[PDB]
Amino acid sequence: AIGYVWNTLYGWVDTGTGSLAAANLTARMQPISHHLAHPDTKRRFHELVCASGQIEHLTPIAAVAATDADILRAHSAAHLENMKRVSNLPTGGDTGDGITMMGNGGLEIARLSAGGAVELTRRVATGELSAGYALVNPPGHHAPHNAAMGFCIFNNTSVAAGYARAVLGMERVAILDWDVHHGNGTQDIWWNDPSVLTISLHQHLCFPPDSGYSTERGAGNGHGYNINVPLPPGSGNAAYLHAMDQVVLPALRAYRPQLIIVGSGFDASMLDPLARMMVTADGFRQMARRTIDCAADICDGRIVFVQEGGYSPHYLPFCGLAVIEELTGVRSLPDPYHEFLAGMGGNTLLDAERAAIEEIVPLLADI
Ligand SMILES: O=C(CCCCCCC(=O)Nc1ccccc1)NO
Ligand SMILES: [K+]
Ligand SMILES: [K+]
Ligand SMILES: [Zn+2]
Repeated sequence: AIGYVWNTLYGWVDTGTGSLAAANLTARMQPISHHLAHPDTKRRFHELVCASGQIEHLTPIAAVAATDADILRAHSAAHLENMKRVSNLPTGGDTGDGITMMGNGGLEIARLSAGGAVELTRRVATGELSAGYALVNPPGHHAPHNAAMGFCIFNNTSVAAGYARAVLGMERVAILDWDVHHGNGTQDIWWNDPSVLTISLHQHLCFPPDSGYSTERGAGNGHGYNINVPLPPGSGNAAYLHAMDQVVLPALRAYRPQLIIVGSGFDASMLDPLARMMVTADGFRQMARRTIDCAADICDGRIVFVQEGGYSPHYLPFCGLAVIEELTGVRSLPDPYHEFLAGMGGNTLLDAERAAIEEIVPLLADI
């Protein structure tokens, strides 16, 4: 029984009229209809879930607004307070990094995004659902304990993990983040804490800058329970699956989480503007399959996917659909870009990709 979260307001996130930063006359950055992070990309994934008939194989789960209590399990009081402040401003405004915006009352959507993750998590853990996908927006993984950052207001997976820890009494939770950018926020939150294993695969130094080196391993009792797997630009299916087989899956098995939460971004895709990676819908399909099978093995199948980044409105929907299909076990639509993208490469493990991955294998010892 597979749960699925979509809220209409996920598609109503106001990304303004700029490209990344706001439009800017002095810099001559012309206004544009669709900001890189415009909600249409994720809405098209939702609509494809419905139009493809996958929705008939899913159990719709209503998002519930994350409470202050919920948020403070992952975030500082100062941060919550600050988000309330910014959300209450007449126009809303900058959440702190000059780029991540929230409109007036935008906290509502932020709360629904984190709360979608929490609700799906709650229902998978009760045993009502076997697994699910929370197609939330805004994303979460850059938001650290005490800030918003990189389109992220709250760290959705960390709020969910926190809930699983405090409310559901789970001793260990794993967050596996395959969004192409470093999950610095998640890393920060659980830095000193061995009870949440935080793994990030990412294009090395893609975003944030100066972040996501494999030397970043946690501290105190949490040392050895943060694993960064920085990969070179041009990495594709072969590199991603090698990282899964050599680091990710071994790591999950060593750690023995009671729940696996996947920060599922699709910005590693072949056609994404915001990274240089070569993962195809079939690549994501194999990644999802391995992780679900792993959960079946080690934590009674308890696996919760939570949407992170991805910026191709054309291609993201098919990458997302492939993951949904691995959840439902109904595989009823081709990737219509498959042959076009297959010819481009990425499906051979290059020596430099193998070496980047090899660099992390020794860290498994400390789990
Ligand atoms: O998919 C994503 C988004 C990655 C890119 C976000 C960039 C936001 C940004 O431009 N931040 C910034 C850059 C320079 C100075 C200050 C803020 N998250 O994983
Ligand atoms: K940790
Ligand atoms: K990542
Ligand atoms: Zn990303």
